Amino acid sequence: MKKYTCTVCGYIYNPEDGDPDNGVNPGTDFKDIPDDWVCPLCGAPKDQFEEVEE
Ligand SMILES: [Fe+3]
Repeated sequence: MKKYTCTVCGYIYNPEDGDPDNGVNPGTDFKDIPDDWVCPLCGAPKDQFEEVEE
């Protein structure tokens, strides 16, 4: 699965790690994250992330 990075702060969403603290289980693909999720570190919306990977 692709990693994604927050373009506001550089946080990396890693799908193996997820963001469980905010309801995104480890193992969740970025496209499957609910679209009201925000970056755990700076609060930016999901739509300010972009792929690292492909
Ligand atoms: Fe961020």
